[PDB]
Amino acid sequence: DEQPEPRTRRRAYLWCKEFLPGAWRGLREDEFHISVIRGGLSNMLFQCSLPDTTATLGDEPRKVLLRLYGAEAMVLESVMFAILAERSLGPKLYGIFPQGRLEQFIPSRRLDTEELSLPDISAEIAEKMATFHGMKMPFNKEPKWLFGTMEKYLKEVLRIKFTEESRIKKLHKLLSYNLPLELENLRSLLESTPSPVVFCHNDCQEGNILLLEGRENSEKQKLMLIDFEYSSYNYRGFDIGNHFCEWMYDYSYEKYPFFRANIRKYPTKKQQLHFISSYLPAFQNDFENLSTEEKSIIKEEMLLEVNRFALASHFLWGLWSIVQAKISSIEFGYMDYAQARFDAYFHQKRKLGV
Amino acid sequence: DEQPEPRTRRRAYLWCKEFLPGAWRGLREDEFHISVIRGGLSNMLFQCSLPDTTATLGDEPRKVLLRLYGAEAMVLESVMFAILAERSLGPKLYGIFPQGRLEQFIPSRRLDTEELSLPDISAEIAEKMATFHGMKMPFNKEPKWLFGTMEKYLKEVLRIKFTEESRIKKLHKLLSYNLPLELENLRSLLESTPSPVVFCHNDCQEGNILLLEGRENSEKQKLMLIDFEYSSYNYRGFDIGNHFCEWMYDYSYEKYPFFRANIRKYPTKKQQLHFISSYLPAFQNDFENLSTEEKSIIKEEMLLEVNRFALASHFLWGLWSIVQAKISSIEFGYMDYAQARFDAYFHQKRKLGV
Ligand SMILES: CN(C)c1cc[n+](Cc2ccc(CCc3ccccc3)cc2)cc1
Ligand SMILES: CN(C)c1cc[n+](Cc2ccc(CCc3ccccc3)cc2)cc1
Repeated sequence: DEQPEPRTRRRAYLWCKEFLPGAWRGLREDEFHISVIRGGLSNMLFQCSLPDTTATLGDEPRKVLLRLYGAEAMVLESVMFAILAERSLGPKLYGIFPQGRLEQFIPSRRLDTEELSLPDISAEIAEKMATFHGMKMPFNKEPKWLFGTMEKYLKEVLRIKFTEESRIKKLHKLLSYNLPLELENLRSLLESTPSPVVFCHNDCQEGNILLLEGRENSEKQKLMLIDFEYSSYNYRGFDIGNHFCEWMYDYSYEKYPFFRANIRKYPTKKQQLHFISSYLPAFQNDFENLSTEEKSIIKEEMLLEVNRFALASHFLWGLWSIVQAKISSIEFGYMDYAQARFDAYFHQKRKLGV
Repeated sequence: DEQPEPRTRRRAYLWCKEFLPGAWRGLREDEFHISVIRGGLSNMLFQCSLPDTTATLGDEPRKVLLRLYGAEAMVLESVMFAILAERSLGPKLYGIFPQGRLEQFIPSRRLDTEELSLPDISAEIAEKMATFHGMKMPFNKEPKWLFGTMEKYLKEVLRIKFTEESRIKKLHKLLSYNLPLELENLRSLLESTPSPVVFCHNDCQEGNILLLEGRENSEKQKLMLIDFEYSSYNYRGFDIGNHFCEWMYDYSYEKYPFFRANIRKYPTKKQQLHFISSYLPAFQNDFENLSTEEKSIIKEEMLLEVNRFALASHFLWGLWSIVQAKISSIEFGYMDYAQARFDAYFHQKRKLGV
């Protein structure tokens, strides 16, 4: 039950006392409870609560989450969060300030990688993503995010000068593929792959899906998608393809390189069909009322769409991870992860016949 | 029908084409229509529209408002605007970017000063303000805004060194009252005046109230309150008192000092009672079900509350206007307006016996 630094405790007390109504407003510092949920250098998370012996005066929360950012993007992220809260699609927003946010506390745990393949879990994720994709949001709707970001990362990657031997070697191998040309071949494939532009999460992995406390044995409505900070208008195929890729990566491994990758855990076509069978009628209202024939065509075209876009998940996050090897202050086997994504990229490309 | 600068036209075209869906996305520059609604140095407003010969593809707007800011506050204002849009309490928000916003276009005109006293108009304003005051918003709830802002302004005002003769003279007269002491006497009065802390508009004047096109002959729901940028948690008495003060000031006068002030146009007690009779049951659900006796007590206490807080509208905006005389690039008789507010302050104080 980790306690924050006295400085952080006092700042948290003041934020809660000033931004939250009812019993919070008259709270004494020596009555304030706070514990560290997640440490680190950025997005530190704390649980803040009233004393058990303090009654609420109205409908103020008894417990809240404090997010500290640490050490235009701010405007967009804050507006998006506020909008998703209003629409009941994310945690409520209780307070916003230069240093962080006070959010609704949602009793829950995160999903584990293996849970992504449970049929009921996968069905709900599909429904939740289809819902998220229907959001109208006040952001640029031109789908420049995917290749814009890949181009940016590629430029950064080409110019990295490592000083450490193993990183120099792994980088040389990764750049030996001719990434500018390969990126262009990917662009060509994806340009011939129709995929609607929708508000995408862009990071639908197990670590960003809450299993809601007390709902674990309920068939539906037991999940919440969170951590929208990378969301943007983007190709629908990317969001689904990226999710499918996440079946293969477990980030909870406690030893170096602090992840495991398993190509054999990518969803089978049967599993993908189960997922898209839940996605489609959640995204397109009267989908169920189409002929078995037209449903099957729509499903077949979507399978090809999402599996082609899955290549962009590998390519983008592969480049991303090389960049983190250069710039990150967090411990993780970034170069080995990069190699794993590019290995998966070529394996997938082969299976596609592309 | 004023046209913007070619540079502004092109930027507006690009914002509309990228942030708005359907027919907007394929629009050609030579088809784009834009006209200036309001010029100036900051918050320039433009109307943007599709050609009459272009059909919409879905439910995209045919016409929008572009606001350009010109030359933490940004985060808070943008979040507030997004939240009020979600709740149907302001215009929809279609796009947000560093330079401005794309908003819903609301066919309307602003109210004139004399229209504030029409019984049906005043009743609706009361209902709209009571609604606004029920908003829960993710902002600091400590009511430091009123005297915080007055202290800030007073400090600035004391140190102004004008070079122009008439401004030097008018300032000396305004500071002759001993404003630090008078501010403290006001604080003392208001500390003894209970007033709930609510989300306040802080600027409920005729220029910020839309009369909705086609609703002009409807008894109810013909107005919208807009221009929330000065909104904050604050004493309810201030928002209502400030509105009452606005009955006296007409900002449409075309000759120097570009406003008229008339002490005799302040609402009578009968008129104030009509306003609060609409406010209370809009703010407190089952108010109508209280005894005539308890309703009358609540009305009497509110009359005293709002009329005491009206003194703070005079004092705050009086100081504000002195500051604008020093710093503003807009033409207006700021020193004469300041004198008018302080004249009203003392007149009101006398009538209160305070
Ligand atoms: C920026 N963005 C939306 C993404 C970046 C990377 N990825 C893939 C990914 C996800 C998680 C990780 C693990 C991060 C981590 C680092 C240190 C300890 C534990 C986890 C690595 C790569 C998906 C989306
Ligand atoms: C910052 N704030 C919420 C306020 C500031 C001033 N006032 C009173 C007020 C309102 C309008 C004006 C007129 C502004 C104006 C300036 C030049 C041309 C036309 C109007 C002056 C004073 C109310 C609220």
